[PDB]
Amino acid sequence: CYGRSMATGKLVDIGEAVGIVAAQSIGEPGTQLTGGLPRVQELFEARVPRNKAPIADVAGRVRLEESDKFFKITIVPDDGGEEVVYDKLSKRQRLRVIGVLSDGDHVEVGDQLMEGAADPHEV
Amino acid sequence: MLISQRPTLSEETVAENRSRFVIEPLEPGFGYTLGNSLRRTLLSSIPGAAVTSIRIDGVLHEFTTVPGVKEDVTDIILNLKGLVVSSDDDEPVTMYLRKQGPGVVTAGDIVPPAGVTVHNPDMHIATLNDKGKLEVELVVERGRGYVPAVQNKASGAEIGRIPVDSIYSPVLKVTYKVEATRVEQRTDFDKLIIDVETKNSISPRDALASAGGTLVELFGLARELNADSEHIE
Amino acid sequence: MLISQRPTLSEETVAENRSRFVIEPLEPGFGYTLGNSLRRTLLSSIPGAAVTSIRIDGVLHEFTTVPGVKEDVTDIILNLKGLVVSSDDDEPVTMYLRKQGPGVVTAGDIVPPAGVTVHNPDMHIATLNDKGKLEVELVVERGRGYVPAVQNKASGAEIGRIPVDSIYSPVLKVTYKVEATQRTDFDKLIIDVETKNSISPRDALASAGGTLVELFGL
Amino acid sequence: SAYDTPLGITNPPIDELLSRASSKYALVIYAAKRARQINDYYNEYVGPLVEPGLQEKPLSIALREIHGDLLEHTEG
Amino acid sequence: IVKGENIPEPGIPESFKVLLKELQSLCLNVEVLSSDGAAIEMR
Amino acid sequence: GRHGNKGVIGKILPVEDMPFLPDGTPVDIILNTHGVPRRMNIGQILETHLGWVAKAGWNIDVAAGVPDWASKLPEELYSAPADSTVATPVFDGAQEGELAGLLGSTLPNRDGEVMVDADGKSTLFDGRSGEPFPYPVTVGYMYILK
Amino acid sequence: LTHKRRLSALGPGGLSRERAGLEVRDVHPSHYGRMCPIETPEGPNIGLIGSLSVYARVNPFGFIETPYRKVENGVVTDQIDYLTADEEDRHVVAQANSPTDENGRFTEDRVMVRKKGGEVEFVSADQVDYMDVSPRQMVSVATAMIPFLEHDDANRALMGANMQRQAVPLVRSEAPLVGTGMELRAAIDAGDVVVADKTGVIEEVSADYITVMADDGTRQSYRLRKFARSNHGTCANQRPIVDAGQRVEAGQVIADGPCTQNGEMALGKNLLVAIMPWEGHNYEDAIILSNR
Amino acid sequence: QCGLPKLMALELFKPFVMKRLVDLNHAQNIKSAKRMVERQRPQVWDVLEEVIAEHPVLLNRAPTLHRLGIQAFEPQLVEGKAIQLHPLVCEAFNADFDGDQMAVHLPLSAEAQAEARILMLSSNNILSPASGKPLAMPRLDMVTGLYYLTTLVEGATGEYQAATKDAPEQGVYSSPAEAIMAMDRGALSVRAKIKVRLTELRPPTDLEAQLFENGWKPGDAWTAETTLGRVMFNELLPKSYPFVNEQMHKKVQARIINDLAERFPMIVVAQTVDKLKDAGFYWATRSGVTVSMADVLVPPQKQEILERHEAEADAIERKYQRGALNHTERNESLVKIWQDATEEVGKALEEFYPADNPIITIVKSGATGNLTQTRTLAGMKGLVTNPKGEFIPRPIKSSFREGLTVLEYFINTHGARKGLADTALRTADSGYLTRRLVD
Amino acid sequence: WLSAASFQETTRVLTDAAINCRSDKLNGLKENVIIGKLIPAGTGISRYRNIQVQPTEEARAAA
Ligand SMILES: [Mg+2]
Repeated sequence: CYGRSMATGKLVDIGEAVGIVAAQSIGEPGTQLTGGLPRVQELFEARVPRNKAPIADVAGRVRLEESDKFFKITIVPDDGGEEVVYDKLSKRQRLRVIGVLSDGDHVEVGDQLMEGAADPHEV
Repeated sequence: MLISQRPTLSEETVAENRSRFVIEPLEPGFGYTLGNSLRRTLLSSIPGAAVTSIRIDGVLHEFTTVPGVKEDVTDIILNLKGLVVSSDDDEPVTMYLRKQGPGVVTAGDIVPPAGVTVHNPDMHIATLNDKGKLEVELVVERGRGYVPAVQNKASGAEIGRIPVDSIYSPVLKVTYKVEATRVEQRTDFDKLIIDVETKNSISPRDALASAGGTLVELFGLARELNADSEHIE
Repeated sequence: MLISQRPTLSEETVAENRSRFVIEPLEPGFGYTLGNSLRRTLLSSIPGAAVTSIRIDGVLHEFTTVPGVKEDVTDIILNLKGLVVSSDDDEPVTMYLRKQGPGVVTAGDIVPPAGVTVHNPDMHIATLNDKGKLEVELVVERGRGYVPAVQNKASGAEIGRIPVDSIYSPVLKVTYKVEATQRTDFDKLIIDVETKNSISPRDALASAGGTLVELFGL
Repeated sequence: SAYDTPLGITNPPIDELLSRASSKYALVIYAAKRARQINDYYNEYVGPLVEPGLQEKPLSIALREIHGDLLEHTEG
Repeated sequence: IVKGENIPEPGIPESFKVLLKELQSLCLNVEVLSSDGAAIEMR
Repeated sequence: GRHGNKGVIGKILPVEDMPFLPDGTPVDIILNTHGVPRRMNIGQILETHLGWVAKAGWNIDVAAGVPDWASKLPEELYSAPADSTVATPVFDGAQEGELAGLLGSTLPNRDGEVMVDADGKSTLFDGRSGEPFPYPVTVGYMYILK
Repeated sequence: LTHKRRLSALGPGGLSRERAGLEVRDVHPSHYGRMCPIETPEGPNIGLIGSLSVYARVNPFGFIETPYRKVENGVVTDQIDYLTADEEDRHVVAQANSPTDENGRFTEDRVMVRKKGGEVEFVSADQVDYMDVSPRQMVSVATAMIPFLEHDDANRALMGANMQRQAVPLVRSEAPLVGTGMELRAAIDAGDVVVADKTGVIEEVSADYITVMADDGTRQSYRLRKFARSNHGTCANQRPIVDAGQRVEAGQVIADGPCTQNGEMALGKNLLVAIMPWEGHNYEDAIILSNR
Repeated sequence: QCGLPKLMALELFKPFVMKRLVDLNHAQNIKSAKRMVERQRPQVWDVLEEVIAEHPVLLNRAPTLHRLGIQAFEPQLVEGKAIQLHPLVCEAFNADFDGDQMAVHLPLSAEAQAEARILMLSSNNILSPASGKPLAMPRLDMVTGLYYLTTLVEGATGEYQAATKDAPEQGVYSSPAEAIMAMDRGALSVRAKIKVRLTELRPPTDLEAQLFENGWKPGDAWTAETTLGRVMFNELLPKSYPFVNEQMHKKVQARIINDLAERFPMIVVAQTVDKLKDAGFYWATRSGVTVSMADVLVPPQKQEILERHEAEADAIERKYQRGALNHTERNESLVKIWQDATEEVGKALEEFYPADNPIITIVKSGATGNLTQTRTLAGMKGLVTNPKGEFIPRPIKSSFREGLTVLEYFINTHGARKGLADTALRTADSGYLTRRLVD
Repeated sequence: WLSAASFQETTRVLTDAAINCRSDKLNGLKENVIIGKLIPAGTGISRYRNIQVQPTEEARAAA
């Protein structure tokens, strides 16, 4: 399951402690990380993202609406079941890209609705 | 004045052609000082006979080719550059190689004039296609070092005259390195490793002593000035 | 195409301390390897002619001053480094220097024993005033190269002796150059040898060759 | 294979040693115990199954022994 | 090393013995148990 | 040096085998070329050139007139003897134009030959093999602290 | 000399090294001519420690002032007025080097100026009030000692200043072949050099002491520090640069200090340098030396 | 191997030698042995070399980031008080010779020495155990040394022609040993285009099938066209390896050494790289790479380009001076005007530099440096950031070649310091992350 | 529990451990480091450290 040892170039040996090696392989370049160590730390610590971005709750076409200062996204499920609404999306975050999401685009169960960092707990 | 202890000269034999030589210990920094002069004395200074110019029958204004042989003009010249024969003439002598019919020519088919002796008969020269003949003249003059092909005057009047790069000296490759001894009786002393690949004319030991003498007497020009100051033996 | 006109080494003169030397002819691609082979040996193995230790009555070590002398003992040792001496040797021999009253001390004021000489008496050692008195003996040994001061804990010396770094190098500055001999080109190199006046460029190049000749063997 | 000639610690080559044991870790205990075994003899008791070098260190010996397949081992 | 014998097997680090003592001084009862026989004494 | 360039002494060679100028004058320090370009300390190369200027002296540039570069302008600086010391206050120092003009100047070692060109380079001879180094190398005098 | 003149934000009555953020470490526009921006520690003291600038001067109330030359109607006077940071935000500071005209006045059509932003601007000679006393007002003493400073990135310059104060006195103490202004005045103001306070002539010169007979009829003598051990173990040895007969003037330099030669700071030696890479010996910042 | 200061070695091994010189009768009892080592009587040195032989030691440099920060070597007694570190392990240790120090540790028990020789030995750890890429691979000097070796120069000395009419080809050599005799004389250039017969090297794949295909060239002779250096380069690779015949960038060197690890034992790669080192240095010095105010070139188009955007700036600034322009837009516009010009000067600069210049060769070969770096040296350093983190619309028009100005310099440090402060807290946080990953 | 204590929030950890009356099996490698045991990884794993070595009877013959 682990696969080849990057050092030997062959199947990993049975003694190898790959956790420590993973820890070091990840942290060593951290000095070169200038969207950086804060984002990395954000991921490994599983905190809710800096600017939360919503993910599709279900599959269906998307109805886009622009309020004043906000965005409204509604997913009409292919069920077709209960419509699913995403209430106030600050226009500062814009939207994710396929190009940029537009009214009528289809969406699968996991897709990211807006540029940002999806809450890992939510996914 | 000077006494020091102690240098010695030993040799590891890699092949009948090749030998490695090492001198231990030197006094720092004498490795760099002499070693580069030795690579030169063996390479450029040793008397030996080599081919100078050649002309083939049937090649005059043609660029490269020889009907009846798979080897072309260029391939045969460098094929011939490897010919090793010690000549006693001191003046250019023309040997002759003439052969016909299907067959493979070798350095044994060439008839040396009296005083020139070919040291590598098995040497391959050309492959003769079915029903073919080859005629070649070879100019062999003594010399030293490596003298690139000379067009002087230049090749000039002679039509079909091909000057060739002449490897005059027996030793075709040499290199040196420097390492340090010792166990701290002598700490960081220099050890010189010299790598000599030789042609069958002379052995490595012969080419070393030849360099030794040509270099020793060479420096006699300076020692004759006084002889007062000296060193250890 | 053997060209044998045996190498010719002819001397020259430029100044009294240095003289050019020329050797012709030589096979192509030589003078460099042959020139540097002499320069390397000249800048190192020419024997001397150097001062090992020194003793000054008043001072027990290098780091004090002397009454009335302008230079501290360490800045005086530095000056005495520039001494260019020469000795028939063998075995160590002590020189002597004593000067009183104002003036300026120089190498001329050094009284050498029988069999040694000081070749730049013009050299400034220390400047003394009415109270200044300098009594110092110097030990000249013979050798070659650069030998760092031998500490008297390693030697058998007592607390008084000041060991000093010793430079035995008759030769001062050395260079060379070559000029080929067009086809048929040979090589002729000229070497420029300068000495400190402890020996002539002739005698040193003789030393180098003599030292360089004995080394090549087979 | 021509790798030229290994000097000192690099002889014998790991690769030729790793064919004599399951992993690099096994190779360590393999040679390691044999070395403690040799040193005892100079005062288990057996070996130097190979011809000792002049001053050769027991660990260096045990590695040569392993290279020549002069000993077998059983993993735990 | 001075007798050229084999290097012996290691013992317990003194710092660890100290840690147990420092935890005891906090009213933390720290026992080192074997597979059994239960409590081992550091001494 | 004063520019932030630092390093340990990795080796010290017999004065016999060192890059040495045509005079037979050995160089004291050999600094690696690679550390220089990426560190933005290039001032250390300037003072390496000026260092050679100040050590060897120089002349104008006159007559007939004063050249275009000196016009902005070195004053009484037209000539300095060998070994004279220079001062380039930080934010008004010597300027690139003025360096080149000075870089050619002045012989001799002793003999009338010149040891450095208008590029601040010279042909060094390897004191090891005795043969020259194939390309012209930058030489000069740098101020380095212990 | 830089240890005095150091100003640090740590200590009792000030913030701790750990708590203070990078806003205090950044250089402010008002540091100009007061606190040298190019000089601070590389460690995690960066920006908390700095050295007072060359012409900077402290106010009786504790605010740093910088010298300026006031300009009126496109003409820079000889009036030199020391202004605090508050009164500098009040006016327009002309650039130190702007072309000078005959008896002096604005030559260049327009003037380089600093605003109260501080935000730089280009306006004609019309609106200026004060001008800079000279370049390197912003620079500190050690910084002002880097030849060709303007060509080196602030990163390597900082390292360069720090390492000058890291050098050690040599026995010989040779002065820099290519220098800057400060070497002269930084050595005398350091106090490690022997200066004469009255014009006169030298009665005696010994390694131990130097006496001068003033024109005043008074007699001054100076005992020389000899092989004195310094705080960190360097050598404070001094040497006389004068001879018995010599005439001398007030404020002149009688004897050299540990790092000085003939009155100017000598922190090192002038060496013949070759910038070629050499046989993998000087590599990765390593250096090779002549056994000389 | 590693250079170990003999004084340091003596103390490290003290109990070992104390035994040895009691075994040999140098000292009668252990007490005498101890004094013999302390006073450093000359007999001990020969003894030290005995005990230290094939007895490994661990070398560490702090901070230790990956396990490669500790490696075992074979100690060699060295004069002086410094430590001689192989130049190919700098990468792993991140070792600067600016005065870094390193710790030495002496493994004692048989198991510890085994772990050193087998697990941690220098030559068995080559590839990074993260990306698998090679680490000990040549770098810096060794790049430019080989890059120069393998490069091909149009119209160099001895260039094969090939001859026509009255002359044969003229660019051909009996053997590689001949092209050397030609190179030592002024005839041949190492970077020349000549073709040669090679008995002892191995041709490529395609040219292998067409020439032999029986078949192979174990002792056989064959001819290809390459630079003399490219020949000597391939003499460094294993005899079994095919003939590459390229000029070696760093990446090209990475390709090959990556390939040696897949197809060959480690010992082979260990020795191959050792040979790349020796060659790369010899030719890095013969490379003729230096730096000079002269070798720093500036594009002449910089002036016009500079004043070209000066108008666009003062005009867009003229549009803001008119009052219509949005202040944030005018400043923002100055960013785009100047940011763009910085590329043109980069484009213009790159276009100016002859390909053999020493400054560009360093960056081209991948040894060290950037173009962004060589853009600030000559041309323009470009826009810089205020401490607030924004972009100061005032560009630095000068480059560090012409020198910056009082205000140009004061502005640069504004940002340049904030970066050097970051580098401080980037190791403090990165290490705090690594400690959590590890746990 | 001693692995957690050495990591962070030592006081919080020790207090919860003493109340839960926690027993640490000393399986992990950090625990074995603290007490000086052989970490259960690499050469310290059972299969490797229990290796038994003897020369082949064929080898002993050649002596
Ligand atoms: Mg460092």
